[PDB]
Amino acid sequence: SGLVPRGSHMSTTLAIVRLDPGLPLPSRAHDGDAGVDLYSAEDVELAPGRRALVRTGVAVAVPFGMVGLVHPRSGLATRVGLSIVNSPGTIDAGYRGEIKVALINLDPAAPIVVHRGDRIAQLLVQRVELVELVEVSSFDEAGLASTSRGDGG
Amino acid sequence: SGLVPRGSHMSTTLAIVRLDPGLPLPSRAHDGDAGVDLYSAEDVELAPGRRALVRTGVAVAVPFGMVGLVHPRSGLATRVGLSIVNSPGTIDAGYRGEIKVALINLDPAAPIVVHRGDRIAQLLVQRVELVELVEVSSFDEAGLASTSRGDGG
Amino acid sequence: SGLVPRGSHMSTTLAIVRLDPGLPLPSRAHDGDAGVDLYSAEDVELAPGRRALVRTGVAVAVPFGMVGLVHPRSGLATRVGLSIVNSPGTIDAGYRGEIKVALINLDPAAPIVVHRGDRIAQLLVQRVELVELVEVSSFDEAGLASTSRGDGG
Ligand SMILES: O=c1ccn([C@H]2C[C@H](O)[C@@H](COP(=O)(O)NP(=O)(O)OP(=O)(O)O)O2)c(=O)[nH]1
Ligand SMILES: O=c1ccn([C@H]2C[C@H](O)[C@@H](COP(=O)(O)NP(=O)(O)OP(=O)(O)O)O2)c(=O)[nH]1
Ligand SMILES: O=c1ccn([C@H]2C[C@H](O)[C@@H](COP(=O)(O)NP(=O)(O)OP(=O)(O)O)O2)c(=O)[nH]1
Ligand SMILES: [Mg+2]
Ligand SMILES: [Mg+2]
Ligand SMILES: [Mg+2]
Repeated sequence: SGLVPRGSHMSTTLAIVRLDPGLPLPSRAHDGDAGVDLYSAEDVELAPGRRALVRTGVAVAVPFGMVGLVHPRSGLATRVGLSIVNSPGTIDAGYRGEIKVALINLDPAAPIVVHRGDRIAQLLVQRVELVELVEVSSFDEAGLASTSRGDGG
Repeated sequence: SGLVPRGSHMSTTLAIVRLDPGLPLPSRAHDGDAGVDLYSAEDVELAPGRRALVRTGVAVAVPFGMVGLVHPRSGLATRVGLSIVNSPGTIDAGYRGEIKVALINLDPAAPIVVHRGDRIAQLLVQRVELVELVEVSSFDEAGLASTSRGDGG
Repeated sequence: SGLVPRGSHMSTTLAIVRLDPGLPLPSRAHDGDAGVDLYSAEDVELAPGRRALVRTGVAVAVPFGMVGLVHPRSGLATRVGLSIVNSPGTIDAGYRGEIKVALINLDPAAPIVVHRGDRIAQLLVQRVELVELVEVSSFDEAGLASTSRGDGG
């Protein structure tokens, strides 16, 4: 329906330009899914170990105070070793260019064929803290020293 | 204590089924830690460059409006080159199956042995924006054109 | 200005120690950007397939209820195959040590040279749900069974 539901009265609008209108709008595969699936605008073959920067045919306007995040899909990751070099890719609120996906073939022997119209990644949108750094001479200064860890990870 | 603290009165409940009750419940290694560590239910050896889909023995119910995120652990990543092909793995609110982790050995020469009961990943839970896409013919239309970047990244 | 703006009255402070004060404070490359870029404190050469744990010269105090996330930069990922083994790296609220970045060269043939003072990663800060796990015998118990997916992903 065109009626915005009760709880979800503050659902976030994402403006999108289909730079390649031959591709469907990105969509959630199932209700409640965190991401919308991005399509490839191109046919690409990746030999083992090779990477490509693949156009998705879309540009978005992530709201200020938020971030878009490009995540790999789990099925292709396991079945053929498809990954994303810079995962999770960070799409900034001021970016108005085309979203591109840095696919890489992490299989040792079998090439990966991507066809135009395949779903090759997923886009999440989340709030981000735009932090103000405060340089301190030590954490005790800031009142932040004794912790559950310390300088240990 | 069983008393929910002052500030943290709205702590998020995560329902979990131990499909493999021989494994401990996932836990935070230290107070304030972002994730709970996931266990492997199986023994697995990964030769250099090989990947596996590893059962964790748990199923969860991420709340609607949230997402579960499967992240690698830093120590194994550096010491032996252990990574996750689809990192960060995206666990959707409607998913009720077993959480699986797509481990991969990014070392060139040394095999990685995973034992049942090892902590092989960490699970974070975060809010996500379930966005409504609005297709526009250009960002100016939406009142969103002139930015700190432009189509540049 | 020193005046905190209207909307952004609740901007998050991140205390930071420059363990290596010869490096600039991390900064956002453009307004609205989700992350601040982390510098390398060292010169490092990565042969194809090799990884290193690289010091960034900073320690931070992520607030309780938040997480720091270390993400790769897209340009180096595509141009030279630079990635991060444990991406996204998880920086916990109680951590007070130096932030380190697990760089890896995913190119098959060309070495990557990192110079002291190069920007080698980006740090985001986000809220995280510090969840309370509730073990249930099945999701129906919790009132959470019938979904848009089921045990299917
Ligand atoms: O990219 C990273 C990730 C982690 N770290 C630090 C901060 C984090 O709080 C700490 C622990 O991270 P992990 O939980 O990913 N590592 P692991 O589980 O191996 O070790 P620990 O026992 O300390 O949790 O390591 C970094 O410096 N860089
Ligand atoms: O997966 C991605 C990541 C980034 N991008 C675009 C959007 C983002 O806002 C822009 C910059 O991303 P990075 O900061 O990760 N890249 P880098 O730091 O190399 O370049 P810049 O100088 O533009 O920040 O690149 C994509 O199209 N796909
Ligand atoms: O690391 C992960 C990622 C996903 N999953 C499960 C939960 C998630 O909700 C489900 C689907 O994840 P993806 O969307 O990344 N996979 P894909 O798009 O290939 O399949 P689907 O058609 O089910 O969306 O797979 C895991 O068990 N581990
Ligand atoms: Mg999917
Ligand atoms: Mg840990
Ligand atoms: Mg950048």
